[PDB]
Amino acid sequence: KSEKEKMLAGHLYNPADLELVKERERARRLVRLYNETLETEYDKRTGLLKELFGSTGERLFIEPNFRCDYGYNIHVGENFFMNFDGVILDVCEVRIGDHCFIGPGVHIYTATHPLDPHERNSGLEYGKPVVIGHNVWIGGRAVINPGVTIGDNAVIASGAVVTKDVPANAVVGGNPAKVIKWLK
Amino acid sequence: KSEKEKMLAGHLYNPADLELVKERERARRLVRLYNETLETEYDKRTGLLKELFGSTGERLFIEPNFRCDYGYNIHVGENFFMNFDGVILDVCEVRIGDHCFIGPGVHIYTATHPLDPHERNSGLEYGKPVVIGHNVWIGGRAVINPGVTIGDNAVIASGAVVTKDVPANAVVGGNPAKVIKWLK
Amino acid sequence: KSEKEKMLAGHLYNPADLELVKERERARRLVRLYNETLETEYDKRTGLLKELFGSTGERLFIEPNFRCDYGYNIHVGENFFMNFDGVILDVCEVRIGDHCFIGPGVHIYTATHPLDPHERNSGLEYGKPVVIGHNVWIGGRAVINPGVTIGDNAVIASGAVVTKDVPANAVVGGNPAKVIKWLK
Repeated sequence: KSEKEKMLAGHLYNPADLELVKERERARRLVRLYNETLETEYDKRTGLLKELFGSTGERLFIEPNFRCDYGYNIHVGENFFMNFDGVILDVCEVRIGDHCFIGPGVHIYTATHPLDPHERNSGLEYGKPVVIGHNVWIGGRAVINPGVTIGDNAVIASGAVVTKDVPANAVVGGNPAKVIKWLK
Repeated sequence: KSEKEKMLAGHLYNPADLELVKERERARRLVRLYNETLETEYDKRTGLLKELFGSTGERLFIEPNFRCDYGYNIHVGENFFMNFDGVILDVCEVRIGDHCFIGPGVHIYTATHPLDPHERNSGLEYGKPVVIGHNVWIGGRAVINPGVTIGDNAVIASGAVVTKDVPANAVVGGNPAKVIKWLK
Repeated sequence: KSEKEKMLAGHLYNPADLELVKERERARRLVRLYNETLETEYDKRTGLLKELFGSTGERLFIEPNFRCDYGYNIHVGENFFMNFDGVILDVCEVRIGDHCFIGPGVHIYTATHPLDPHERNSGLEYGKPVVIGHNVWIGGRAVINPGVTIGDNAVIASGAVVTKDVPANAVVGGNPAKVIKWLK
């Protein structure tokens, strides 16, 4: 299989692969055009995001700066909002539900390395997809790690570092994040 | 009450309100002009901030990038310094005393959402002000949450997530931050 | 002893020193040029980094935006990689070995203030060097504090706030970070 096929499937892959490199340059190009848009260019922003992302709802809004790796692995639901200076390393799929509110400086990662140093120095990496449900609030400066599923109506406290699955209707905070409050 | 009056009073309000939208655009405009200034343009930087913020002392300096929501809700004391890549969501007042040193990547939030998903989905938000005393050091990458007061001479360790009031002369650290020692 | 000599030696120094302000301006100029480079301008980026940093290996790559204080205090080994939106406050030396992987939003600090409220209000600062071994993975959004040394083959979990030395072959995580796993 190609490096891109391995990447998308969650297997070890070489990022220096020519096809993957070109796709990263294309994401970076669209992100650069996005980050240069004036604060009143709403339609132009919407247009750029729908071209960047794999799929969207009717509307979405993101404050510059924004960063991502590929673009096409990000799928967001209706009425998506992400505040200033976010980063989504979408080596694998990032799938987000409807009515997501994401605060500023939020980082969502699918990209990872082997823990063993010889395995890591091979220069092979992989990814684990991230799934975020409907009606999720992600507090500012939270970090969502690869492989994490967040249930519907979950609240992520600001600054929380989420290393495991978050149950639906739960509030999590801390590092590593733990359930603090059950909503019902 | 206008939506702006409800916002400033800590009441639920609609950020889509036309007046608030214009005010947010005007703030992003000034922030855009600021973030584009050269590293040598000290006087232009000062004037931009004194127009952006509600009040200042004689001298202040902020390393780009900087981000805020309204600008006019930010009040800083003498010799204010904020290092690279700060965010202040100033839906309500953010009042900071004299001789503050704020490290890079620091986020201060006054904006918040209802916890209930349906109430949150209404689009209505609210805020709680943040008050920071004199001679405070906020270490790099700290998060200061809505409604928090930080006493005079307090130190916020780098990376601390501050969820509750910080006593004067206390050092706090962790997520959630706790008092780790006392000063002076 | 000039303010620069005291800065480098780890003593109290005044950052407003004219020589230091010039050096800080020079660094920001080079950083501004770097951050404006296109995603396809690999050779331009390499040249700029090799001009900005104190020493490098043959190959290195950093995703904009990047921030630093002086540049010349940063020394990186072979195949250095740093992802989006990193900050390195290099008031004192930051020495990093070969094959380092640094995630996005990583902050490495050498700059610090007196904790004592009287001393800090002098406005004088100091620094403590940071040393990072070979084959280290620093997870995105990690914070590395002044005077910390990280041993060879160590892994810093995403979001970890590192306040003390990390042993070779350890995985650390949390805030303050602690050893969570041993590799060797």
